[PDB]
This record gives sequence, C-alpha cells and structure tokens, in this order.
Amino acid sequence: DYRKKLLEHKEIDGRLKELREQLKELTKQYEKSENDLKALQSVGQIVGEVLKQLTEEKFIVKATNGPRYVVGCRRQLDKSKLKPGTRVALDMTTLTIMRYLPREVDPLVYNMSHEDPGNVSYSEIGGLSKGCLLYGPPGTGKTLLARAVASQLDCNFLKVVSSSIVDKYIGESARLIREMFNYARDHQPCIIFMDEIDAIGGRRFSEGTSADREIQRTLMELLNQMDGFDTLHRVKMIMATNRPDTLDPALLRPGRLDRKIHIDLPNEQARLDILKIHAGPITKHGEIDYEAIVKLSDGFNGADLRNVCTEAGMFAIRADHDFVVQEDFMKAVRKVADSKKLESK
Amino acid sequence: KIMKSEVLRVTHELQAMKDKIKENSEKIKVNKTLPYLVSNVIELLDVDPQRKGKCAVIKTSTRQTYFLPVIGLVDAEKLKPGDLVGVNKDSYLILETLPTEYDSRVKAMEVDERPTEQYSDIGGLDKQIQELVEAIVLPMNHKEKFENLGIQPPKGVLMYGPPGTGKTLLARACAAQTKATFLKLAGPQLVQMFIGDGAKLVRDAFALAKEKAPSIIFIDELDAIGTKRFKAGDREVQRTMLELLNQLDGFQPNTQVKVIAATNRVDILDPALLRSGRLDRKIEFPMPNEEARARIMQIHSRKMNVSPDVNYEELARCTDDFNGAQCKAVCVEAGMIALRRGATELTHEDYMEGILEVQ
Amino acid sequence: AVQKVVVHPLVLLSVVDHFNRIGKVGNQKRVVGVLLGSWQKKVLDVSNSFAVPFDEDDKDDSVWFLDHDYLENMYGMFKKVNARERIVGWYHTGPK
Repeated sequence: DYRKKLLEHKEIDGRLKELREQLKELTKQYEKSENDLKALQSVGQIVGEVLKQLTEEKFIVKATNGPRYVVGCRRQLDKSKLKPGTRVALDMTTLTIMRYLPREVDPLVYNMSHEDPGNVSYSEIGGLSKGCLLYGPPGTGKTLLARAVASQLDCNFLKVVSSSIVDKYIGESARLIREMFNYARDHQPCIIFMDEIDAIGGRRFSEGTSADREIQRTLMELLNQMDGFDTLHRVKMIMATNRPDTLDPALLRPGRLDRKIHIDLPNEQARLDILKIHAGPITKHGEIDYEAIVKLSDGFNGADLRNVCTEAGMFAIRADHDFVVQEDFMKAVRKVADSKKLESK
Repeated sequence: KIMKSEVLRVTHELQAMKDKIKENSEKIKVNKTLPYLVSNVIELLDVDPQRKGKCAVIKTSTRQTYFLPVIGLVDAEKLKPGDLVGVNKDSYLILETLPTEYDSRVKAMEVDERPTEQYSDIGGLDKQIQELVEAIVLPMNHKEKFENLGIQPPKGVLMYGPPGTGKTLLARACAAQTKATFLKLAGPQLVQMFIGDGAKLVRDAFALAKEKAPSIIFIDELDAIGTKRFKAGDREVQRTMLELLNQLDGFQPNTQVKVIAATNRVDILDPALLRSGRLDRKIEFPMPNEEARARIMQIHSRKMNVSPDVNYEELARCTDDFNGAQCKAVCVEAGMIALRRGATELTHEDYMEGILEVQ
Repeated sequence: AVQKVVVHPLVLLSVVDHFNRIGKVGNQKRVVGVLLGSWQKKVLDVSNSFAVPFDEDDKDDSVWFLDHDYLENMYGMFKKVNARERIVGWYHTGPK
C-alpha cells in the first residue's frame, strides 16, 4: 500500500520528466532563429583597395566598380592592417572601415579546400608494415593508401593529376613544372601525388610525334629537376601507375625511386587483415571460416576483393536471406574470382 | 511529487515561447518574400583577430562587388561558390540560397521523364540482363539492407558489345524499370570548339546528378572518345575523360546516382577503367544468334498481325551474323510495306524482303 | 567593469517631455523612465528611452508603482522596430 505509492509516484514523475526533452532541445534552435535575425542587422558594407597613403589617419581607397574615394580611420581598429597593399572593406554611410578583406585566388580556395576526412584509413590499409613508385601488379589499393595517409594528415592536398599536363596550345608546360614545383620549393611542407603516370610515361622507342615530344620534354624537365641542378630532399613525389613494364627505364633509376612497393596481397596475414576490414559491416552465420577465402585467393586486387565479396553478398541477397552463409562466399568468390582471372589479361 | 510541481511553470514558459514565436516567425514571410535580383556568391573565409572571423565575397549580376559576412538561416548544403541566392532590395543579405544549375544547351540535353518500352520486350538475355535488372532494382528499394550488410552498389557498369545490338534501347528499357529520371548523353558531345567545355559538361552532369533527385544517366558511344593516344584531340578527351575518372576515384561521397556507360567496341580499352566506382561490371553482350534474334523479333513483332504459319527456319537461315536493331529494322520495314501490300496480315516473304531490302 | 558611459541629449529632452506632458496637475514627482542603451560594448551608449506610469505615496516612501506588461510591450515593439538596442536600466528626475 505505502511501499507501492513511492514507485508509482516515481513513474508519474518519470513520465512527467520525460516530456521536457522534446521541447527544451528545439527551443535552442527557436531562440537561435531570433539570434540570427539579430545577426542579420549588420548590412550595407562595400569593398575597396588601397594603393597610395598620404595621411597616416586618412588614405585613398580604390573601389572595385572603378570610381575612387578617400576614407577615414575607425577608433576601434589600429594602424596594423591600415598599411597599404591590403584589401579592405568600407561602409555606405560615412565611409567607415569595419574590417579588411584578405585576398585569395577564386581558384585558390578550390586548390586549398578539397579535403578528405577519415583517420582510421591510415590503419585500414592492411598488413603493410625522394620518390615512391606505386606500380601495378595483380593487386590494387594505390589510391586507398595515398588517400588514406592523405586523408589522415597529408599536411596539404597538393594532388597532381596526370591530365593537367595536356597543354593544348604550344608545349610550354615548363612554366607549370617550374610554377608548381616552385610552389613546392616555396612552401616548406609539400607532398606530391602522381597517379596514373602510364599515360604520360611513353617509352619514346620510335620517332615520336609533336604530341609525344612535348610530354617527353616535360620528362626532360623532370630529369633536369630530379638529377639535374636541384635537390629534392624535403619534397616527396608518389608515382602511381598501372603497368610496371612501360615505366620509362630512364626514369626507373634508383636515384629517384628509392624503394619499390608491390601493392599485392602476398602475406596470408595481409589478405586476412584486409578481408577483416572489408568484412566489417557484413553480417554472417555462426559458421565462420576465413582460411578458405584467404587460402583460395592468390594474387588478387584488394578493392576488387571487396567488390567480389560484396558481389557474393548480392548473390546471397538474390535469395533475399538476411543471414549470409560463407558457402556463397567460397563458391561466388571462387567463380567470380575465376572470372577476374579470365579478365586479368 | 512536490519537487516535480515546478515543471508546470517551465511548460507554461515553453508554450508561451511557442505563443510568442508567431510574430517574429511571421515576419519571415514578409521580409523573405522575393529576392528581386540574382547575385553570385564566392566563399572566402576571414579572420577577426565571441568575435569570430567569418565572411564571404559577393558579386552582383550588374558587375558590382560589395561586402557582407556569412549570414542567414541554418546552412547545410550552402557555403558553396554558387549562384541564385536570396537578397533583399539594398541591404544585400543572404536569405535563400538555391543552386542555379545558365547554358541550357547542356542542362537540357535530353529531358526524358520515362520511356515506353520495358524489359519484357526482349527474349533470351535474362541470364545476362538479370544481373543488371537486380543491379538497378535492389539499389533503389533495398537501401535499408545496405547498412545491415554493408553494401555499396557500383557506379560504373560497362555495357559493351558489337554495335546494332539495341543496347541503347535495352538500357533505356531497363531505365523504364528504374522509374527515375532518364538523361542521355552522347560521346561526340564533349568535343567542342571552345576550351574547357568538357569540364563544364562533366561538372554539369554531376551537377544534375549530384544536385537533382535520384535519376538515371545512360551514355553511349564512349569508345568513340576513349582513345589512349601516346597535339591530339583525344588527349583533350584524356583531360576531360581523366577528369571524370578523377571524379569517380577521388570522390568518396559518390555513393549517389550511378553513371551507366555503353561502348560499341572494345578495341581501344582504357586500362584505367577498373575500379569499384569505375566501369567494373563487364558483362559481355555478343551478337544474338538466329534463335535470340527470332525471340527479340517475335516479342518486338507480337503487336502486328503476324501469320501463325511461321516456323522461323527460313528467317533463322536468312539472319546470318545480324544484330538486334537490324532485326528491329526488319520488323519496322515489314510494318512499312505490309501496309501497301494490300493484305493486312503479315506474310512470310516480308522477312527476307526486308532483309534484302535494307541489307 | 564599466569605466565611462555616453548619454545622448535625446533622453534628457525626453525629460523635457516629462515636464511638458504633465498637464498642470500639481504632482511633479520623480517620474521614473525606462532607460535604454547598448550594454554589449564595455562603454554604455544611450540612444533613446521611454517612460512608465510611476506614482508614489505622500507619507510612506516605500510605495512604488511599476508595470511589467507595459515594459514588455513597449520594449517588445521597440525591439521589433529596432533590435540593436535593449534594456539597460532606468532613471528618476528627483534631485534627492
């Protein structure tokens, strides 16, 4: 009688205290609405540029539209940012200065913003313990690793695509080799990725045309800046490709590519580790046996092993079964992997 | 319960807040009614040293540059360098941002809602088309099971084979089953007179696929521009093409709308087209035999008044090394001269008459 | 906390209005007005203000009459027309 009323009143108090969270959470956003409505009251600002300063207090501004004006100094700001050569902002009333406007390339934001999150990718590369060559034996992952450390820190996102040395006009790409590598020599930290270099890696065996001679001339600038009269002790380049046969044996000198990393799945612990990191979100039956999948797989591609395992998960979803036994893994990874061996020419 | 009696005052304050938000929330309609012009927005992060640094660069349509910080409501897809933003008369604030992509010559390339033909128009290809029918039905309805199993559908499917096989009308026939928006694109459309057009066409395709609703983008004649030359125009198509491959390799959020491709020949096979997001689904579509051609010609000719005395042996013998769209042209031609033959019923000589007529 | 304040003559001319709209009744007591300003910055800047009907008792000094609904309505409408200024304090015209 008395002992039950404390628990019952605890239940009424429970259902009474469980209704505040449905309102007090959205009231912060509702008040944030009026906070923004009070934040949109700072309006009517214009821009300008400073060329010549006569008086330390009042100088000449240059507007983007073309007409020039002169403004004063606001009591809040100081003479630090007031020096000429810094783009600033102005107001329509009294031509006061609220703050400055830092310059940037319309494109510099694109070249300095593309970023890729994910910090576990550095430890999701599997059992893998002045230039690096990522060649193309029967095993993939050249992009998941470079994008794994590049997604970890990379200190930048200086990606160099092999399609940026096209130079449709006269082949003066030396301005871009010295321009971008001059940016690499300017910025103290720099990491360079060179993916799919086989397209620009012509062996120039026979007499090349004008299209090949300019690309091989950019390769001559690469020679002149790797083993020429310029060291590359601090900058690092990652030459990724697809076929390790046409990789410019003139460029295959060990003076540039110190080590060679054959991206494959040789070790049973590396294939088992990559199989376990790719087999994370998949659900299976209690019968688990990875040694048959790892043992039967010999010299395959990592991401394509993910595509074959998920292809076996779809072969198992054809029968719309929630649980997925490893029989379709052995027979579907077996048969589909044999089809990859057929299409591995 | 004496300590829990103060909750009533809190609920009265909250319902009073809901009663008082109607006015300041009501002026949203009269202040944010209509942005009268369109102004381009360029994102540029500033630093104030709360007193936090946040600003943006504005450009009006009349070529006038002004100054304003990043303001408005809660932004999720905003803060991108886009156009068609909300702005009042003279205060120049940002109220309603909406992406423009406007250059309608590329935006309105092929505005198709849905086609008429379906997958039940062919015969003898279920063993090789069933994988594609699954690969378009299960990624559209079974998104829930993709989290229990951890499955991400591939975005590049290579529908390759000899020409004239009707792969375009067949992929469109499956696009009727996709129920999504169908958007064609031709290979020779990337080669333009001006420079950098292919970047606008590719970023436009991923602008409508990325921005718009879940759709279907089927391209064809990709082999006509997929040449791996070692100036050259196909190397410019290597700039645009390798740019697209960079947008299918460097973009992990590419889990959105797929990109279906079809090549009429595999002579110049680009080796860089092998990836989970790239053209990994390589299902070979050979030339249909006389049996399969009699099947697709029978189902494509099931509407005309065909004579029941068809043993398919004469047409099976005459159809040697033919294709799907060729027998479709024989069916259409038979439906063309069968009208002027007087007999409303399709005869048996019209098959070889059309075969020797158009071929 | 606050080293100096800035008071515009608009509020004191609103005290001239306090002495104008009396109506010759014979009270002329310490009419209390609701002072408004900008408390955001360290310096205080009075832009404008308004008043509230304030009446005391003759003998008892502890009698004071204010209004919450008039303060929330005048402050609500004034904040609706100008949200850059909020309540800060008050002021009385009495010399003692």
